[PDB]
Amino acid sequence: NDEREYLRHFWHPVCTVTELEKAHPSSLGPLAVKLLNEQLVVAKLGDEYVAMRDRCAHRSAKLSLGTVSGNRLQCPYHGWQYDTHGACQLVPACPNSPIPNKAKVDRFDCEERYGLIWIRLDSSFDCTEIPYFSAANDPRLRIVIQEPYWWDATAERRWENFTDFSHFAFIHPGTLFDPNNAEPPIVPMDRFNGQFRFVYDSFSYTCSMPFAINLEVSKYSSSSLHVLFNVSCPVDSHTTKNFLIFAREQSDDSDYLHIAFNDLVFAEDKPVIESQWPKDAPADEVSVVADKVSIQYRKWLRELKEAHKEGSQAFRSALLDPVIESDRSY
Amino acid sequence: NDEREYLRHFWHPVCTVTELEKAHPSSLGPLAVKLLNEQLVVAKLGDEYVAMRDRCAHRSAKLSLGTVSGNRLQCPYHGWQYDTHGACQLVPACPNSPIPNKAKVDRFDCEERYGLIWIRLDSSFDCTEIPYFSAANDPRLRIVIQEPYWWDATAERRWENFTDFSHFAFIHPGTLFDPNNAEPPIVPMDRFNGQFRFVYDSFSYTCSMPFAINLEVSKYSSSSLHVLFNVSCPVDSHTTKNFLIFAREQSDDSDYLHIAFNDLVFAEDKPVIESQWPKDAPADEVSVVADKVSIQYRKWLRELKEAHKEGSQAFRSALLDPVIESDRSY
Amino acid sequence: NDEREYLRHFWHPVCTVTELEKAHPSSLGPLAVKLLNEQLVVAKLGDEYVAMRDRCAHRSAKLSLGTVSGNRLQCPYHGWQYDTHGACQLVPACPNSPIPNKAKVDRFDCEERYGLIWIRLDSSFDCTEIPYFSAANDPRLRIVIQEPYWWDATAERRWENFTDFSHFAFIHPGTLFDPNNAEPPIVPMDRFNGQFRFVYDSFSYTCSMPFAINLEVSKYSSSSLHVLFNVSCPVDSHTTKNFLIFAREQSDDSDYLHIAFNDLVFAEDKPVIESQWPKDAPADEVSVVADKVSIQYRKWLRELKEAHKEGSQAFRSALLDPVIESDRSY
Amino acid sequence: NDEREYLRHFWHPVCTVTELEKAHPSSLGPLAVKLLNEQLVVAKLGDEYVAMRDRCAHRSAKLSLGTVSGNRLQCPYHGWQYDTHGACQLVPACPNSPIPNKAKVDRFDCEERYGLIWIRLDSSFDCTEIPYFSAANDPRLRIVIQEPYWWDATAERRWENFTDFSHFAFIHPGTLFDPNNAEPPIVPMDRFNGQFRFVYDSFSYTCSMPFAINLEVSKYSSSSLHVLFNVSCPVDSHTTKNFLIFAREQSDDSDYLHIAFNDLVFAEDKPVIESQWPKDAPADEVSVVADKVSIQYRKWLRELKEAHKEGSQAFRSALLDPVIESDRSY
Amino acid sequence: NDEREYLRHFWHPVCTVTELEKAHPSSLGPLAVKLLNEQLVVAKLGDEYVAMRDRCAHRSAKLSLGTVSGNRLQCPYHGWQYDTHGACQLVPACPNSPIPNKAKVDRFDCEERYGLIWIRLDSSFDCTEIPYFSAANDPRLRIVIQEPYWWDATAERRWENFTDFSHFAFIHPGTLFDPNNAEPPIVPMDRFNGQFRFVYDSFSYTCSMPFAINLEVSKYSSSSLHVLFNVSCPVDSHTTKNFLIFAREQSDDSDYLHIAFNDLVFAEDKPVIESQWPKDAPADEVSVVADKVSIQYRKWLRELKEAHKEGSQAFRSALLDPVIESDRSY
Amino acid sequence: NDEREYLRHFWHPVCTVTELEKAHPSSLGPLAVKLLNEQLVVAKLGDEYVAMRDRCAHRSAKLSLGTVSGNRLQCPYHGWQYDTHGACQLVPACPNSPIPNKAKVDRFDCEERYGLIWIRLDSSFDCTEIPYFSAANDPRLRIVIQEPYWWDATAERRWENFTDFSHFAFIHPGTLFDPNNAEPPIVPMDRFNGQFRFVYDSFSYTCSMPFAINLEVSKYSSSSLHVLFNVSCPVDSHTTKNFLIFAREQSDDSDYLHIAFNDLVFAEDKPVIESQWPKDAPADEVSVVADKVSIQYRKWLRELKEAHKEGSQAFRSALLDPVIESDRSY
Ligand code: FES
Ligand code: FES
Ligand code: FES
Ligand code: FES
Ligand code: FES
Ligand code: FES
Ligand SMILES: [Fe+3]
Ligand SMILES: [Fe+3]
Ligand SMILES: [Fe+3]
Ligand SMILES: [Fe+3]
Ligand SMILES: [Fe+3]
Ligand SMILES: [Fe+3]
Repeated sequence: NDEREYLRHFWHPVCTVTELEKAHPSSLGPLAVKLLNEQLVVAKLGDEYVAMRDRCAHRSAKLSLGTVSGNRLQCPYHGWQYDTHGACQLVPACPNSPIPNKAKVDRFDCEERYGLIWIRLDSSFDCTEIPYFSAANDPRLRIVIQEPYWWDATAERRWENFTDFSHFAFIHPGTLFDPNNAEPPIVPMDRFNGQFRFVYDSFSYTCSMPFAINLEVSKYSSSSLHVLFNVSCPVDSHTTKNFLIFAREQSDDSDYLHIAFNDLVFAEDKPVIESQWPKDAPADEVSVVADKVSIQYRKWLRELKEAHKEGSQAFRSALLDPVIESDRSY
Repeated sequence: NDEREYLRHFWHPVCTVTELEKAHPSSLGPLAVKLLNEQLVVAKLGDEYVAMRDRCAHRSAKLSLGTVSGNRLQCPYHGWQYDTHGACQLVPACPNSPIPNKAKVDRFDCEERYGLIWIRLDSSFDCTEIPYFSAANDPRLRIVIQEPYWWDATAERRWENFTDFSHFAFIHPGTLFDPNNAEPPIVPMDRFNGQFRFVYDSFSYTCSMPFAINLEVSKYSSSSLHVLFNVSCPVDSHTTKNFLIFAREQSDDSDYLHIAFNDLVFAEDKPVIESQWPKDAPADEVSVVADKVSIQYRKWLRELKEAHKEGSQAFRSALLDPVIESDRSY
Repeated sequence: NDEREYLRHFWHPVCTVTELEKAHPSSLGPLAVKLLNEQLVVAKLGDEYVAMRDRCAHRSAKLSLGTVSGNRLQCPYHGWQYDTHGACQLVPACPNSPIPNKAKVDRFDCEERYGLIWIRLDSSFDCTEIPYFSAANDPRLRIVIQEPYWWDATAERRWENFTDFSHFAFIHPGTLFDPNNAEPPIVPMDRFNGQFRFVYDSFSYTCSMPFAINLEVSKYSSSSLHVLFNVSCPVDSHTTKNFLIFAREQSDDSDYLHIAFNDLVFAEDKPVIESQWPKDAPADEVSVVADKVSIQYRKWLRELKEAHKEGSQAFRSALLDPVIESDRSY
Repeated sequence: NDEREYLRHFWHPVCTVTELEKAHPSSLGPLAVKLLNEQLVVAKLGDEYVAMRDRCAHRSAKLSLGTVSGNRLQCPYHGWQYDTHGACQLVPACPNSPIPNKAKVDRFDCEERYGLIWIRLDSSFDCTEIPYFSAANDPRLRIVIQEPYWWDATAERRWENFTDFSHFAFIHPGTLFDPNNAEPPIVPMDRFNGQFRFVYDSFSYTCSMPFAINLEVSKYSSSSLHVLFNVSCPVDSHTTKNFLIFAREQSDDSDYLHIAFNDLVFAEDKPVIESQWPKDAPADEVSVVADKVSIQYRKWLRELKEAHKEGSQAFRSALLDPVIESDRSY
Repeated sequence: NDEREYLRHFWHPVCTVTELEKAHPSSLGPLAVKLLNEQLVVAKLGDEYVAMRDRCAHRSAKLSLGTVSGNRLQCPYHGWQYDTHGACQLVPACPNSPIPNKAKVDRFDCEERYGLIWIRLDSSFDCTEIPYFSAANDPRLRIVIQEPYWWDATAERRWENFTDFSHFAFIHPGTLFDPNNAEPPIVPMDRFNGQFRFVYDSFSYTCSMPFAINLEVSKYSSSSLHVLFNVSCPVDSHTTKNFLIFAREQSDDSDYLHIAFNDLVFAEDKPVIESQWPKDAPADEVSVVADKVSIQYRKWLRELKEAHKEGSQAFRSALLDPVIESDRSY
Repeated sequence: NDEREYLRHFWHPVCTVTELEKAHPSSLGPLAVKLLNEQLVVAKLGDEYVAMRDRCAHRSAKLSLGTVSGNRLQCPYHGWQYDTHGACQLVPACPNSPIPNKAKVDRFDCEERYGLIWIRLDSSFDCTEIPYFSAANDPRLRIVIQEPYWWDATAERRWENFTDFSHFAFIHPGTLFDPNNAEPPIVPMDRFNGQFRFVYDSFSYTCSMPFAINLEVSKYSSSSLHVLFNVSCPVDSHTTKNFLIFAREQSDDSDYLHIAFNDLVFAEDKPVIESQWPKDAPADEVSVVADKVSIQYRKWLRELKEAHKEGSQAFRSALLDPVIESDRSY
């Protein structure tokens, strides 16, 4: 718990826009979501996506069992109506009395981007941004947002799985493995603008810390751009709700050709990653040199955790200071 | 936790007589029941309903898997037989040896009333009685005992739901909400003989503390008496087993007209009440003036809990001293 | 928790050889097993059955999801290969670097006997042996290994059920209760070589402490030998995986006549034993003279628990010193 | 198919009044029922129970999915309203046009008696009555109507099972088999008023043809009257919906003592009777002298089948002519 | 069967393009579908959508269990490869022998349009076209293809339900009914170009015979165009697979607002339509004047059925001859 | 239908001996089985396995719900006892009366062989014998009888699947397909003693007509003998109960290595074979030269079916006359 408090300062995806619209016949929510073990409710009130604690101030019913009408989220129990700022603006039982100052629920940063809904629980450091997806607003590329997928594994373990190449021959032998490319090198890794940047051989990674990966592939078999954008919502201490968006230049083929392939890859990873125990990586794990990405990831996470304890300035420097290993200029 | 110790001093219903008779083909029980997280067993031993701890003194098997033999409860494992006082009177393997002095299980005050079985776990204060049901022994009324219904909510939250009128428009708009009588005002509430008494003008409540509600309705659409008796068994920290008995003066219609209607009402309340979290109301809940019944209820429970810590005489005064604010003469 | 640590010094069955061979198409395992709440993996590497902690040293994946490859157990994630001593001998991603000294997993004693796989978690006292089954090596007898049966009950409670005669009239009245022979006397019990030995007149028990029972019956209905070997794996604090092997001299009949009878007896015991609570017998249980076997059993277990605290030679003495009550010579 | 047409002339129970009142929240129905493979709908219109073909004349929707509205059954599709004679009296889409003469559905005899709803599909022979239940109107007796029980067996096979004593030692050895009274003799059987009447010494049968059995027991264990009334609804060619009403003079005990016993007896019979094949008894079945009751039953049924072909007065004579074997006077 | 043969001459939708692409990871099919009780397989071979009988010529395995590679559908059993014309072009067991002339399966007209796959089983009359959807290629309108929905009702009964207004007050009271528009008139109906054309008050219907409905609504509440395109696949004698495509001018709102509404309407219709029995409308159904659309629909279907028996010219005239009742010119 | 009458003249396996012993706790049966749509019962009566029609002569209950008593099969309903010839020898209700002459049920030739129970429904031609299994009574071979496996396919289609090599690349590419030995040629096939005999160079088939296959493999990868014996029970027109027995010379490996492999092979075949439709091969199937085994099999079955219509001597010649085309000397 206290060991995860620094994560409240980042933007995390909690649902797709589609999920929010499908939740109830109004198409406006509400939708219950869970983020860092906090129970939240999401709704569209007018033009705004709003996120509140899923707990009415009156008698603690779940607002996610209520109703969106226009610019209000109405509690299902005694009909208190909450506005976009989390403030109750109608107590139907006392329509002429003034509403208690108490009658407000916590309201959090909530924004749509790339077709996902993002929530930032703590905006006090004012230095984190929604992760970078390189294919957004590139009109050469067709974009597909997959349905979210749930794993009984943590966001850290999911991230390390996605950025590891050592596992292809054993988890993905028929699907991703390459006899003639069967142990890619140790590569230089740069920190720039709160992202890890590193390239392989052609795979170009931009990883917005802590849990998002933007992978641009310049493909060998077709010579056309493919982008994978994967981000894990840390739902609680043992669970992730994971999102994949993918973009492609050659878009004459079926979206489901790629969805089925992505789903096959995830199905091969899933049971092995869910088997890792304890859920959080303990100190006794044994790294080797080929674990560079994982080793550097864990080091930066540890530094961000320390810097959060020191405060806004220290956190901003730990996240945003550049640290360059490569020949590249940014 | 220790919050609930004072509740052990009250009589709580644990099952209907019908449930006890259906439990075992003999119609005498035994039946396993749970009350304030205690595992108990109820059986008809001779002319008496008896409650014991559901745990044999010999090797801890559940007596509820056993059988009533004569006027005794026989354990299923090695056949020890327990009398109405929880004392072992036969050890089949050693029929002539003396029975160990410790060969006994705790028993508890247990009585049938109104077709329910009631248990009081702690009788040491000796000032509580079985709640009041006004329709009992009224020849003019047909009485129907419904099957128990289980909620994932506490008895306090269930009580507050049953006595609140604010929620009709939102939970019961098609079934109970009167669009010409939305808000009855604050009414005076009296404490008398360990009951809350209050009237609307016609709904007359007599609420035997802590969890029983007797509601006499002098109906408007029929000019005839209807009585609802609702009481919650606090099974554990997050569960209630709830009992509804209803009585009616005009009794030539179908029982199932009313049962179906009550069931529909409970089905409307249930998911909202079960969503309330945390399960016990914290101090941060925000009341409005329309919540008088709930406010006064919580106040009295707090007083009973503090008086229990001060001992038998303090508790008896907190429970039984009158506090009148209406002009009714009792 | 610490009350059970002394049980780690004994050999416990964890699966049948059949279960191991059925686990994976290779017939070599791996198979996940759980013993005293430890997650272990069993595999056949060459001619050896091996047992390791089910947790890779690299990134903590379960080895039980991996593959046997010759004399090695290969992790499913990045293919680290472990030898019969639990030491990693191949890191495929770094195939010529020195393997970290840390790259080892805990390896436990593991042996086949009687068609079961046995594990001893702690071999430090070097004085325990796999329990004795008298029918092994006897060409006169046909041996049948039943499928394991799981109970929600501890190994101590299961052992006391199997060696008690008092319960027949109440649990097994149609099946084992002899109405003309309804109370076998208290018999002398010998401790010899870490076994309880006692005889009823014809039932000869050799009970390898703590959880195995070898029962030799010279039957009253055939003049033929029948052996029952029952042993309970203590899977965790509330669960047993139980094994029955039986042997018989007159073997021209169907194995399933006997299997169905054993299963019927176990089904009659099961719900009563599973109801016993709390799972471990508290000090408050009330014994009678007929309970001699379980009284003496509990005494010896407590002696073994005390001696374990005192260290290796106290434990050896408590386990293996003779204590003779009968007129028999050993 | 045509072999069963004569059964349409009798009254058959189709549901309990309780089932009808529970079907729909209004307590008035409608309820879908099936009798001799006809799909019917039952409803309470005013003070009358009505039974119609469950098929609207307009577009063939099921009226059982509709609503009772005063003295009318309203179709769910376009709201045509049917009166107690099955005639449409309102076409909402054409509220002042003349209603087509075709706008009528078949209406069948429907009456409540003993707490069951009875239907007679063909009243043309005007000689059948609702079966006789002797305990009705008797203030000395407490009456209990059990929930209906469904069997995969025909009404004839169920009737022959209920009136056979030969099967007790094999189906009911623990439950009804009297080892000292193991073969009741052949008894004289009288036909009187469309009933078989026969007596065993104390068991007095009055069997209203074809499917109802009234059994009056003067018990050997109390000197008290016990009545069993069993009747089978022939739902289709292989299914029965069966009804048991029982009455007892000594009524201070639990209803559920008796219900559980009846249910245990029925559960013992059920799989054997359901196994009988083909469902209707072929001519090749081999009778013995002990089968007198079922031999005479089969003879009378065949007589009724022959007489139905001959028309109304032959059937009346076959049903109601007396045929006396005993010394009794009627 | 013979009574449905005329339907083989029309184009019927059998799946969405999305369903075909999702069926297997190739994204090319194959997909099993059923049309007029014929088992068919659909695949994308190169650029073409192809439909064949789902039955290999060799040993009658289902081609729908096989694999699409490029321009071939490979049988799962012995790998015979079929081309876009249904001809086997590779017998892997006899790669040098010539392929039997027998080695071909029936191939049917198969075309994508509007995002659905359409099949015409009989092209011999050469005068039927894929039904008309007015919103196709109108760039003012956003188009949404719903997931198909299955009903246990025939295409005729589904069509008549969709074009009836009489049922709103009873099936759709809260969702479509209008007190102040509560019985729309009898309207003129034109036959033109194989479509029924009729308008209401503003609802404009173009119904391509036999099973498609294109409804253009000029809405009262928003003054913007909404188009509903509903077509029923006659899967067999009692089943429809139904498709809804809808288009809207005001497309700033959520697609799921409309999907949820359409799904609610269908859920209200579904149980009533599925209750209609027999599945095909028999002669005894009673029409009233307000049934004009249904009456005229059944008349044209009957004429098409007669004309099919007479041949191509007669069928073409029955389908395509104009029959004008309205003031309109086409 | 009448197509299958000739199959009644052959011996078919109906269950394993293990299945019979497991059916009832006595280990003697009875066990219900179905063969060519006949409902039969098998029991061990004394030293004999007996098959009767599963239908009591008295009131048609299933004898398979009864019990073996001594050397008789006792009906569950009224306890009639049937001897090994199907004759009733005890009528409990009339123990002294003469037993009706018709109190008997049909019995059928029934024998154990190889650990299976075989039944021949029609013994009148008296020229068929139980199929040949070459490994029986060979000391060098360990024999494993697998559990039966059920397919929704006919015995003919299952036989043709088992003897076809064409399908390996497509159904079994990972498990059986040899990429260097795809096509063995047409081989000569001999008819001898009612068996098909044919050899590949090493696979030697002896196929006892109609449904049994004995395959002797002189393996290449081990230089040791492996025998597969597969036989299908034609349960009804669309179902088979299939039996696999396998024998091996090198028998120090795990039985479950082989069982798992066989099960994987059957799992690969099963959905393709079950998809073949219609269930019986019609005349429109297209054979190629590689189908010789299947072509010759169907030819011989057609001859047996025609010879059966001509009578006992014609059938005996069709079945037993030799037809040699190899140069082997028998
Ligand atoms: S709990 Fe939300 S309005 Fe009362
Ligand atoms: S545990 Fe109850 S008698 Fe032994
Ligand atoms: S977790 Fe085992 S090899 Fe990496
Ligand atoms: S189908 Fe009943 S009113 Fe139309
Ligand atoms: S059944 Fe299709 S290739 Fe043989
Ligand atoms: S039916 Fe078998 S003994 Fe009566
Ligand atoms: Fe992966
Ligand atoms: Fe309520
Ligand atoms: Fe036991
Ligand atoms: Fe019976
Ligand atoms: Fe509709
Ligand atoms: Fe195969």
